[PDB]
Amino acid sequence: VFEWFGSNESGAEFGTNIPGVWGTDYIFPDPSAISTLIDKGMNFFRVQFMMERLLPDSMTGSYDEEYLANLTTVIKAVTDGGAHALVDPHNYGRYNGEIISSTSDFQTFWENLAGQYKDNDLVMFDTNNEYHDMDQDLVLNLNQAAINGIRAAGATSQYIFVEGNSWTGAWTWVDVNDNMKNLTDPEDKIVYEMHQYLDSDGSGTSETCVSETIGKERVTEATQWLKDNKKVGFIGAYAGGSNDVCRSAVSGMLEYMANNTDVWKGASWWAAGPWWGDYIFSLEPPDGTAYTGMLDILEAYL
Ligand SMILES: OC[C@H]1O[C@@H](O[C@H]2[C@H](O)[C@@H](O)[C@H](O[C@H]3[C@H](O)[C@@H](O)[C@H](O[C@H]4[C@H](O)[C@@H](O)[C@H](O)O[C@@H]4CO)O[C@@H]3CO)O[C@@H]2CO)[C@H](O)[C@@H](O)[C@@H]1O
Ligand SMILES: *[C@@H]1O[C@H](CO)[C@@H](O)[C@H](O)[C@H]1NC(C)=O
Repeated sequence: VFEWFGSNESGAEFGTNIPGVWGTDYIFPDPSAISTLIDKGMNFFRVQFMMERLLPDSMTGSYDEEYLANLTTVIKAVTDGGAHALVDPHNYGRYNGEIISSTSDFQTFWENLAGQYKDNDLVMFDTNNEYHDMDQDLVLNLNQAAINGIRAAGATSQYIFVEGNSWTGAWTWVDVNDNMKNLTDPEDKIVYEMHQYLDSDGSGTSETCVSETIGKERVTEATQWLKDNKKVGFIGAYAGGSNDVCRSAVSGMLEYMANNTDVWKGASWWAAGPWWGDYIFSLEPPDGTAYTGMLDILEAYL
């Protein structure tokens, strides 16, 4: 049904201590859990990392090469298995607590990072996770700078996932992100990535979904925005509690998207990863709540 369909793999961005230490503060996704999701039919994994850990001096400085290697190990595990890996600096438009306002340093950051993966045609690049509370022109230029840096590295074959303001929410998209339609790419492989949760405030922090139909309701206008501006999109992060109302909401959002695959290239569940424990949305096999409680709904699209 969709071009791409799978899961986020979180953990490398975990914890409050920055840089912090592996095994205590954060961890990398587990290739064998990723293999199990691939065996279920998922062809897409969006792998979270923290910029401050990849780059402990400055945005344009030296890598922590052990952290980079680890990120690369997960990417090779995804791509070796034939799936696309979407590389997600999980940073909210910010670096070291401050809004990234230097388009130039951002462009440089993305040219270096894309340089690491330019030859892996199964890799995809997400410009940044959930920009918010920042100037809308800056968000536009930040995304263009990423595109420009990526292609300047010679990463010319890979799709580039761009995110908007208001936490790239689908439900607020037309209200704030209209200028994002002006992004250009010499290769023409821009995907508009939006997120959508189904609890009352859209924060994705409660199991309760507002209603059976709230998912469809929250992506309708964005769907129409994509059509009217002749772009394609993707739901990079979405979830609902393992309960009957949420199951219908999730089910119904995916069904509506499946009726509009001219614009929706697919979706990724928030989230899998080895340290979610009893997280309400965990899709980590063998016993994540979403893994046992929701996966059947997602398999209709696999
Ligand atoms: O650090 C070691 C310690 O970690 C505990 O695991 C914690 C993590 O420390 C913490 O980083 C992690 O934070 C999650 C948070 O719970 C989610 O609500 C949030 O999900 C957001 C997401 O970040 C947005 O971008 C997305 O789109 O919206 C979602 C939905 O709100 O994601 C962050 C991860 O980025 O939470 C873990 C708690 O479960 C371990 O439990 C502990 O044992 C370890 O010692
Ligand atoms: C990289 O992974 C290894 C485990 O394979 C670990 O010992 C190391 O601490 C990891 N991350 C970093 C930043 O070193």
